Amino acid sequence: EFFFKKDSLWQSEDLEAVVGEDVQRTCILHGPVAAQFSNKVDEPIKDILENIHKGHIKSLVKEVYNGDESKIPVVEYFSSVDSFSDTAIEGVKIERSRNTETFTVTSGNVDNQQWFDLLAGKELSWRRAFITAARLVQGTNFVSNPAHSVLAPSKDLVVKIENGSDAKKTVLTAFQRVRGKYVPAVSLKSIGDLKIKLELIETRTADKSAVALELFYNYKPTDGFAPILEVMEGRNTSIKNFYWKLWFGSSVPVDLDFD
Amino acid sequence: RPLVLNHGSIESTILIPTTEYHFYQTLLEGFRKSLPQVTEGFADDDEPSSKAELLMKFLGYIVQSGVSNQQEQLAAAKLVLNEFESRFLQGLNLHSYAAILLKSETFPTTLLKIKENLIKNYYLGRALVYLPGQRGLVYPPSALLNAGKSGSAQIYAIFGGQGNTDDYFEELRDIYHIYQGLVSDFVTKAQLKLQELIRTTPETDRIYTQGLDLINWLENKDKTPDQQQLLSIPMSCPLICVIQLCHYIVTCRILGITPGQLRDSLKGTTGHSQGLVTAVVVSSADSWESFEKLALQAVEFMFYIGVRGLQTYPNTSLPPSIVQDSEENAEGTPSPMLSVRDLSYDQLVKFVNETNQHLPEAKHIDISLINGPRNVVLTGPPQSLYGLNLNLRKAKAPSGLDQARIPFSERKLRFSNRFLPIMSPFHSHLLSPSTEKIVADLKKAGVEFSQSSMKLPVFDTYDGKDLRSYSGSIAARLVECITKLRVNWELSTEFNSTHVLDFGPGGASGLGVLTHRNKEGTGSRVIVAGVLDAESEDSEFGYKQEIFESNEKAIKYAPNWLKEYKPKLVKTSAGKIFVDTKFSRLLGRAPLMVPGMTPTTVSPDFVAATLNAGFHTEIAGGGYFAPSIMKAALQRVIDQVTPGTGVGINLIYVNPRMLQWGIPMIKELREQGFPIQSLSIGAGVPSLEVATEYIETLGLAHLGLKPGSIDAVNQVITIAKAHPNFPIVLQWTGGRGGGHHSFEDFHQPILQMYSKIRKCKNIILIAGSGFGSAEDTYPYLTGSWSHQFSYPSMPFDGVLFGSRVMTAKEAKTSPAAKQAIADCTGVDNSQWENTYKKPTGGIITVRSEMGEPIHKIATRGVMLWKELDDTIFTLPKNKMLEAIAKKKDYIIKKLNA
Ligand SMILES: Cc1cc2nc3c(=O)[nH]c(=O)nc-3n(C[C@H](O)[C@H](O)[C@H](O)COP(=O)(O)O)c2cc1C
Repeated sequence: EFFFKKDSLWQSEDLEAVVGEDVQRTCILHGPVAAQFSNKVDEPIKDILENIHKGHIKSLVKEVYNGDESKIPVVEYFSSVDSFSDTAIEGVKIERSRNTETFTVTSGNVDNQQWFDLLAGKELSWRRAFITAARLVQGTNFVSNPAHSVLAPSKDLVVKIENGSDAKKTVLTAFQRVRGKYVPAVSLKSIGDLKIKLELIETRTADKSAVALELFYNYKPTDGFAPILEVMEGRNTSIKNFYWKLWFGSSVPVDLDFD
Repeated sequence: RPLVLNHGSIESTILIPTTEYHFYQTLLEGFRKSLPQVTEGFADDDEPSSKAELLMKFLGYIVQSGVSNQQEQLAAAKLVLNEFESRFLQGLNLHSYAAILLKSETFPTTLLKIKENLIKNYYLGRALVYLPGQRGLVYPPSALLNAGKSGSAQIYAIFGGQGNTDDYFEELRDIYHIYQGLVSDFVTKAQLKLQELIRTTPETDRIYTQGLDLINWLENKDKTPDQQQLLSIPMSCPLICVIQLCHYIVTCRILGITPGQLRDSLKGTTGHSQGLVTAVVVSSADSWESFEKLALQAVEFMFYIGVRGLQTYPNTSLPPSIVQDSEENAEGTPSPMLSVRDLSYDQLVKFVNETNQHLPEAKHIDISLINGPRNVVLTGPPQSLYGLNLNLRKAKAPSGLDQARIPFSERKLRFSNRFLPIMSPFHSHLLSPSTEKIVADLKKAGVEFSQSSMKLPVFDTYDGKDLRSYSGSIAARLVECITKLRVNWELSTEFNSTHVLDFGPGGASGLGVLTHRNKEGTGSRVIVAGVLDAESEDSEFGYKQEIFESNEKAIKYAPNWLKEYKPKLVKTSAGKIFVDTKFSRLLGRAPLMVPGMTPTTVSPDFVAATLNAGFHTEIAGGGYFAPSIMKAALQRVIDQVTPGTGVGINLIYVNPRMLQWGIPMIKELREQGFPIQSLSIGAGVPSLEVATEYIETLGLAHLGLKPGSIDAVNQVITIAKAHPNFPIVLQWTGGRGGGHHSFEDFHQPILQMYSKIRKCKNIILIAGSGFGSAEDTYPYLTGSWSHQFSYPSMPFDGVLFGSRVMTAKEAKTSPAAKQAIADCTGVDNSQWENTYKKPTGGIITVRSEMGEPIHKIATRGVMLWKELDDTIFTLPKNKMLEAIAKKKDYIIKKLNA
């Protein structure tokens, strides 16, 4: 019984190995239901499974959308969206004054999951795909999302969204307090299209002028499980350009062609 | 000036009287000794445990222990009443404030403390103040009844019958104790309706031995007859009807409305057998005097049914070897009503017929009322109902039959039958002689209901028709529906209801929780309307605190499963239609995936082919034997797939050797950063402690689980309820369709566990077991698969394709084996259990390496595998070797060919 029933599944894969390439001596696992249609053999996997998917879509259109495609709830990208319907966050001073949204978090700890809902809300733009993303793709590498760290609600923090309920011209800007004064810590905007620019700014530098660490990202709405990808082709110089002007002056040019 | 009324550890309760405090100082000096001493944490029942329970039993002191004049008793009572109605409860009324007071961790009060100290003493203060109750609209806007009056919250009333509880009188004792000021105008006039008009002047009377002093029994539990005189029909039929009408008088008096003002806020209002009489007086009441003139008619109605129903079938005593036998074989006392539950109707129609044939025509057993598809009661003579109780005893499974590791071989059924606590054969031929005696007796008095002064409908129990559009005497129809006609409860309650009110005499055991599974997932919250019991964490039935609510947004609804989990469509802004499903929201792809199959999803060239197609899959860990080769195979998916996509990992639980490396390798890959997004545990659910090392330590996005049995599905829920924020994906695969079994039917356990699964709102439910086309699995996405079992829509969150994927182009199965799958013919979802006898189009089951009924295509190798299992491989140590030695020449010809 050891020699008979052991490692007997791979002969279906290559049956050049079996004696005379007989298929009747192999062991192919198959459930009894779902075998009465399979006459189409050596079919691509994008056609075996999309035709089940397109066959469901065609059956839902005539059923719950009355045979009309114009009643589908058109979205920008497709992923999970969580419910935080009532705006009752604990410590905040939300005001909306003619496309400027100041969100001075007052005291304690707010719900962070509710905080990022306010931080990018009521649309499906690049901003909601950035602040509420659960993953960042570092070139086939799922890491934690940076917006849950650079925009984590600390005490006395303040963000200012310019026209986030208007268009693609949204400029989110988080301010924080050093030496009693509000300085522009974090900035965030959409340069070009399908490209996001996140720049973290430090004000205490060598020559006492603020320098910004420009980090760029991709944004594909065709994936919703991970819609944000950091571009990495040139960010190691972008950090070295940042730390040059911060350690040394902005007077001396950034020199990387050393020996 | 302030005033303290402390007790032990709570000093905070401060009322503000006037400056004339000589009266208040001599008030509380008796109150300071009136309450018992501190039970080290307020554990006594006569002792106040909250800040409000001190103020209310102080009010209960100054009303019940009245020593001064009435001018200062009345003034001090409404001073405590106003400081309580403006500081503790504001806006919301008493039991809604007592709802949140009971579930208070910082003050551990219980139910008998909160009803005796708080609820009872409040309505004593509401009794000496506002004595008739004709003014002073301080009553809050009950938002459930307001929404039912105008809105999409239609309310239906339900009235119980008989046999819900054996001690029904302790409900009437309880409502007369707490609400003594409310239900006393009716109970003193129902007692003087019975004993003064119709018990002193019937034709003859030896059936009321102890009299019917009702008021004397409620305040003195030593004058109450004990439990068998009370269950007797002459003083159980009027007394159950008093209990239901007292629950309707109390509910109309907490809200301060008339019975005709609660009437327009609902519709429907049917009853079971005994409560259909209560269903007419509710639907035809108009005012507080149109009610009482009509509520006493329903008492005089049920007096004649109880009296004449005993004179045509009197109670009898059974042999005590019959009674002691049934009481020790897990039933009750043999009574004329026996309730068979969880047995299908076409099986107990022949279990009755195989007992009725050995019996005379008079001693027949009739199916008297059908409460549901698996819930009927039977009715005959009690010695004859003990007849089929012995027949049912030989077709019942014991507690350890184990048709869960054994397939459907034994024909032992898992049901339960028990005798109801009813002392008369209702809805049978045994009581139908007492009909023309009653109709000619209701015609002697004015106990004919009007049939046109009822404004709500009343659904008949026999055929479900409305009683407003019924020609004939409606009182003569009501005795037909109790004495002889079968209660057909399913089509008597085939209405569309958002909430259902049960003023039953059972409370937490009445018609609400009894017929609860009849309308489980169609969005009808049943509200028991007689008991408070604010502990309600599960959401299958409400309580009396949900009749009234101040705000509209605290109305708890019921889970309409079709409405919540309906598949929808979404279109991106590039022209890509998805199917909006709870599983498809998790992946951002289509709701259909491919599991971790051992010979065919082991190749990285195929796993990457079905990931580029836009579908989820998982590379199986069964075909890998060391973490270095598996990590090099996981990487080989990531090269030939576009960046941003993830993989899944299927690890098998029944070898710890694969979990020796597999669980660490995922942890070393995730913290270094790798697109592994999922982990399914095949062939067994891990225990709760070892599961949280997979959720917390590994960086997975969602955990897959494949429960096979019905305890594993319960075991998944204890992992899901341990942390509700992680997407635990439940992959349900039955016996059919798979490469292995779950040993049971496919859609029998999820027909019972769909309600438990959907309460966990992080469990994603995925159907398996052999799907292969769009029309094959479309009843499973929409929920129209359970329609053929008289069940509601139970829709799935996506499905998964196993053996249908094996003949793909990129699948690494060989082309001679691909056509061997196509020439194999399939069976339907029903006749899959004939695999261990015959080839079902070319598929049998054999034992596994460790021993599992693994499905295979019936080729010549598997027919040899099957033959050696049933001739050699399932033999002992000693006997195997000579069966080898006998057929050694025969086996070798089979192995070589
Ligand atoms: C060839 C084959 C191999 C399988 N291997 C595994 C496995 O390794 N682990 C597991 O949990 N299920 C395995 N399964 C079962 C699948 O997960 C799934 O339950 C089954 O394929 C349902 O098939 P159906 O879609 O044809 O109904 C396998 C099924 C087949 C057909």
